[PDB]
Amino acid sequence: RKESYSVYVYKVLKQVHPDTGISSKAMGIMNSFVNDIFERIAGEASRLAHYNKRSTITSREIQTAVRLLLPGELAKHAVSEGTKAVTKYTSS
Amino acid sequence: RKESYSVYVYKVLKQVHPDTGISSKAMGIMNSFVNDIFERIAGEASRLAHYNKRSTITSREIQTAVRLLLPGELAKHAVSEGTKAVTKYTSS
Amino acid sequence: QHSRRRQGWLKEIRKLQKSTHLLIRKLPFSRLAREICVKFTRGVDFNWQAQALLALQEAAEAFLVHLFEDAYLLTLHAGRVTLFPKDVQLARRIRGLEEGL
Amino acid sequence: HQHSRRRQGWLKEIRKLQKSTHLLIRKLPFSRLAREICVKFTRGVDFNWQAQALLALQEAAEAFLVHLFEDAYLLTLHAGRVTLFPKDVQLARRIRGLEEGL
Amino acid sequence: KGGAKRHRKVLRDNIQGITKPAIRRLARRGGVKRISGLIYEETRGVLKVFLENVIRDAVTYTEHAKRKTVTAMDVVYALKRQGRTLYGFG
Amino acid sequence: KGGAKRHRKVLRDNIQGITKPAIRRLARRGGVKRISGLIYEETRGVLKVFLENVIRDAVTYTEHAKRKTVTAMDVVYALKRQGRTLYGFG
Amino acid sequence: MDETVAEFIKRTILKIPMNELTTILKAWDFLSENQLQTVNFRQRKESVVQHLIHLCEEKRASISDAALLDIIYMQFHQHQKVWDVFQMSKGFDMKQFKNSFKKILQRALKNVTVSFRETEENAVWIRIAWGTQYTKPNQYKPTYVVYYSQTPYAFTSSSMLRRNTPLLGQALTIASKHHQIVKMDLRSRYLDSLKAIVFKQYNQT
Amino acid sequence: MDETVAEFIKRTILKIPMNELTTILKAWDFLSENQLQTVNFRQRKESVVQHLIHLCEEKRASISDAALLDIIYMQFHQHQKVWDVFQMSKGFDMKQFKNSFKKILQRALKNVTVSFRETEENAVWIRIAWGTQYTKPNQYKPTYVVYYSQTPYAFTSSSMLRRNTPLLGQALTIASKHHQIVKMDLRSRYLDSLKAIVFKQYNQT
Amino acid sequence: KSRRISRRPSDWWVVKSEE
Amino acid sequence: TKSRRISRRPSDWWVVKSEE
Amino acid sequence: AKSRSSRAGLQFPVGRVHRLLRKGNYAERVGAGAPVYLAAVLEYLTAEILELAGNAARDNKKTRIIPRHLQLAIRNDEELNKLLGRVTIAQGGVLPNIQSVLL
Amino acid sequence: KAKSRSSRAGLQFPVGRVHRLLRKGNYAERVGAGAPVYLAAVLEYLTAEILELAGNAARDNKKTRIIPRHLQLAIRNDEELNKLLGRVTIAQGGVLPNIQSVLLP
DNA sequence: ATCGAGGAAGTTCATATAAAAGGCAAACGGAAGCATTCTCAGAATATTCTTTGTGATGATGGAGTTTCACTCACAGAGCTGAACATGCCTTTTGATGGAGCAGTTTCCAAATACACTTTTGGTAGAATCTGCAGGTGGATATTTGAT
DNA sequence: ATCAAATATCCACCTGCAGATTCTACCAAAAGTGTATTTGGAAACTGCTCCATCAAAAGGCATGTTCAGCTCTGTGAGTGAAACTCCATCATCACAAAGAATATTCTGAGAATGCTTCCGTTTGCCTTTTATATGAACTTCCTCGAT
Repeated sequence: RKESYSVYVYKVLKQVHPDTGISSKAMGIMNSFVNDIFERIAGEASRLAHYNKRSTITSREIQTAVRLLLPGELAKHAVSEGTKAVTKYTSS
Repeated sequence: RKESYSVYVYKVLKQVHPDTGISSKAMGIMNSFVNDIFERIAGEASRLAHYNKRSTITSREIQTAVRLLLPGELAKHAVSEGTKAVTKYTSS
Repeated sequence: QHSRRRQGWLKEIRKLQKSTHLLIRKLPFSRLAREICVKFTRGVDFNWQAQALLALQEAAEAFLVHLFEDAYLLTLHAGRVTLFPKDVQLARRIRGLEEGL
Repeated sequence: HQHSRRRQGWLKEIRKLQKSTHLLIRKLPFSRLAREICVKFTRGVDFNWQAQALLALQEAAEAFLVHLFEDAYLLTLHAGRVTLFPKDVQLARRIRGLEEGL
Repeated sequence: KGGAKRHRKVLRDNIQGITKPAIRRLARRGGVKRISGLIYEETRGVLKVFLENVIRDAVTYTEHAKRKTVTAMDVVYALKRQGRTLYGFG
Repeated sequence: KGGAKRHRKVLRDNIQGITKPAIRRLARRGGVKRISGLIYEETRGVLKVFLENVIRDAVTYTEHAKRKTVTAMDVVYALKRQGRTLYGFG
Repeated sequence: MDETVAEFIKRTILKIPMNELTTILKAWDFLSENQLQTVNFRQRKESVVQHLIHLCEEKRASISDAALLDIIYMQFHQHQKVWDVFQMSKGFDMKQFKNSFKKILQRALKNVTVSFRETEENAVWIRIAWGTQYTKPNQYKPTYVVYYSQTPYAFTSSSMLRRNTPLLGQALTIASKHHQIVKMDLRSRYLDSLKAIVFKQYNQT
Repeated sequence: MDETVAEFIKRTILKIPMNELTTILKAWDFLSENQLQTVNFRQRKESVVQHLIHLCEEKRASISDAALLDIIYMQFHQHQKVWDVFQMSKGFDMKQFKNSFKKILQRALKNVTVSFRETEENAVWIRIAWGTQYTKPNQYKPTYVVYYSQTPYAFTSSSMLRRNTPLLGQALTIASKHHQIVKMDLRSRYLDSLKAIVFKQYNQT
Repeated sequence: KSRRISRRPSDWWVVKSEE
Repeated sequence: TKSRRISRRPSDWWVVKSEE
Repeated sequence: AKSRSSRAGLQFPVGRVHRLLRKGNYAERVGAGAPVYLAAVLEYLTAEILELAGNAARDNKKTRIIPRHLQLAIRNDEELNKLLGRVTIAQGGVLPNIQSVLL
Repeated sequence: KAKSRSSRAGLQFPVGRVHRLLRKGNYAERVGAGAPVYLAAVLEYLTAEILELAGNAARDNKKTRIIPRHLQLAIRNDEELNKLLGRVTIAQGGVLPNIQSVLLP
């Protein structure tokens, strides 16, 4: 009864390349990728919620875990297309 | 009004060198040292509680959290001396 | 004649960088790992999962490649073209111990 | 007159500087450098730095550069030379890699 | 490094306060016998890129818990997360 | 090195199975134009000390959760703990 | 368009209290009030203040108009700063005085600090954000002078930037129709408390 | 003295259940019950086995006596292992057989993993664990051969080391007083179930 | 699905100021 | 009391030779 | 009545992150605005290297991504090399890189 | 009457304090009762390991107050305390006296 | 050996910063007692998966010898880093200084755990159905070299 | 000055291993619905600690010029790795019955949480009170160079 992200990778791939497959060992990577960006982010937003001695991981503390972790130009778009998905979730 | 370990280090100094003092900026290292062997050890004895999906950090899960961290022949004495001070925690 | 030996390294370096094998054979290497595991709490010959020895040879050989790819830059530095043990050891001295001991 | 060799030589200055532990870059020019890079990463809001923070960089920015010049000088003793070129500081940042300076 | 002054002449600049004999006294501690004359442009190129990978982490830790005062507890955290634990102040 | 063998003559060793033309073909992938002859006694020593820092950590994880079988997720953990995150098996 | 002027306006709107937010913005006279129908005035701040800059980053982005927003905030919280009073000697919407705003530091930048406030009783609120001939100006330590065209008394704000305090007594004095400035010990907190020591001692001489 | 036999003795004792832990230790006949009174046999197992070996490694550290425990563990878990029956043909303490425990394989081991037990119904208890010329004997796959001095039938454990299956039968045939050894399909799970197929078919011929 | 500017490994370690 | 672990010096890590 | 993921315009699961972000013990209390924003980032990264592996698969004239097409899609990109700095890819191979001083 | 934990164990480090810190940390949801008497026994050993070695750097430098430099000469001159403090710089640290043979004579 | 004449280490110091000593009090926290909730060690059991062997079979590693490409020691010509010595500009100390900004404080409220119950979607898992890629050749077509 | 000829790309059928689409059902999970918990936003208020000037005071950097220690290229002497072919021995594939050992499901007793009442160890604040490490100076003596 083990679960994974492998349905969700294979739904994104049909959205940016409508005709390309992905082999079952490359899906074995994209699990152990997104089981690791998720652990670096929410394992370090847990640390800002202790330095400021708060108690709730809000959406604000995932923002300054992304602005530390992802370098370069990959941060200014992850924080861009991140908050676009929050100003949709609230106003609904 | 914060606390630290600057008392407890000092008694260890008077037990191995019965004459030597220790200056006040060289206590600030021995505090921020022992706030860093701690937060590595019990930052990682948290994780064998998660990989075996148990829930109690026993004394047994500090033992392999030592054997991963302290390298060399340093750990063979530390694991010898933790369990020495666990046998005479019970038999008291 | 002994003047037409095919130029048989630059076909090789162009060959191996195009492919993705495991470059060391299994039963030589798998008898190496099962020896080192005996040196830690002797006696108990731990059984190994068969996918673990593929998981420790994709991580040895992708380190030794990036040691030879990285120590060779000192052989090009000193004017040589050949490697030497005075070149691999200076890769490990600069990498600044957590990478090599 | 009594001309020695090169303040003969350098070797007094090495064994005098490895002896001690004080800071080597002057505090006020370094305090102007840290307050200028801090105005770029902030979108203009000029930050007050604590007086204890501008010791907390300079104790690292020395003890990283001092380590880089040791760790590069093993290459100029490798190349047959003695003199340290930029071709070696450019190479010590490429052999640790992504963890000795991006 | 954006500046909007238009006069075609400036100061040292601002980084040229890490002088010639200061970069020497760094390297002389390291056991460098003898320097080129080109390190003095190189080392300021490194020290500019060392701070930008510390101040960009210090000025976010500050800006998160909403402040204007970059303390010493940020710059210890900006070096701890980075990979260089500093045992002086934290 | 735990051994109590004593006959003053034996087989190769056990490490003398990582052949010469493999350690060639590692290095040829690396870009090495031309190898020395002493690298073969070298890389058998660098490879041996690579495994005493993965097998020594993966046999602690397995001796903890009381088993005898060093699974695939252990060597992934003893490499993620070491600093070399592996993406095949996790 | 612009991105780095948003950091000035976001930081200022967060200083504006909850209880007087649309009291400012009617005087600020920039955002379309048909979209103020959509502007929430109820929920939490860090979501609300993103919604206003979203309406500033559609119409126009000028920092020269952004300094006027920091003026209206300082007009209504005059217990914040410590207040100072000068007087000039030896010598209306001030359109002759916009051309003669400040006749100095043209080689620094062309127009650096300039911000006006157009009010009756000569209540101009001249904002000066100082800066040298190399630096973009200090937009967060301003200098407010409330000087009148008829009475020679001014209400000068406190600015911790020194080296410009006589430089403002020279540049702004030639800018208006005077020649000499004096410095008094009228360093007060309130403006109306300064009314009983300046306007009492000048309009009833 | 000895250190590396600890993981032989610490791992072995842990396999004994809590129902008969102290029954083995009184049957092993190595420790004085003056010391057994000290140990609290009520608490958690994993802390108990430290105090036992902390007595056992400080009384006598003994590999030749360490194997004798693991005979006794297989004495009370007879039902688990598959027991095979052999037979020799063409041929009292057997004290010559103790000295001639190993008339085989001289360049690796003088004695393999030497084990004996004085048990009635002619019962010797032999534990063999194999090891080649540079490989020390593998202490976690034994071989239990229970041969009786009168009946030619031997009760031999199914041992998962292959490549030793005729190596042991003939070297046991030479050192004992026989010449021919045969092998049967009497490879069962229980010993008393093998009594009805061997001792019924030999003592009542 | 827009883009950033993905260049190259885009050489470093020889770095100079923009002069 | 306060016993000891063999504290040597740096040991020049980074050269590999078969133990002899 | 509605998946939360459809309300956000995402594809990664909102709640599965949220159930992991609670049962992981990262903090005692978890915001409701968070796992929208964490499942929105994690989309963007796995839509980023798969775009780059998508181009790298047509250039190798194949139509199915094998793991070698990720190793080339990271290492031939600047900002993803730094993110996946100390990370090896099983069946990865290396870049085609020759020393340029051979002949 | 059989008093406090640290004396009951024969330690010097506060066993009461660590059991609080294991609970405020959210390391796991339950913390066993033998755990901080093992964790504070380890930290006391390591602090009695540096100061035994950092006493000598005051002693061989003929001083009686351990400065930071007397720790730096004890961390970097031990094989295992090096590799444990692999990342760690020390403020007011100095460096070792490295003498390169090719620079010397 | 001739020699002055530097440099270098030593105790000849006493001062002022930086420390051990002292007691509180009090805000804090850890210990004790006792009754109650719950993880998980022990144990017996179903069965996925690693060992160990046989045997082909052939793929490749081992062993030896040659000939050239490359490493090493030197030497001599041009340059370039260090010393040095003379002056000023820029660091640093210290004080007053507002004072901005942070730390601490007291509220109530929108946002949060929580529990139960409806369903959906994802979803994971098995079995079935198409399909890309490895593959060998049908080698025609090919460019580097030897006719 | 043109065949020789492995090399590369192509084309093509074709076996097959490995994705892709079905589908159930169902289990597990998430989602709407209320209802009670509680944090953290927000404002208010006092305070520590920061920027910013003036300013001696001098210490340390800078600019120029001279000279020896240095890197750079080239040459020949000579060693040491790629190449090759030749043959066997070690690694690989498959099946193998086989079974040690991992895994999943019960059960209850120790061990850990929670609460109150409790005593003492630990932080701070002066404040006193001792001291070790410091510069400057004393004076002997080692050691280094011009002869």
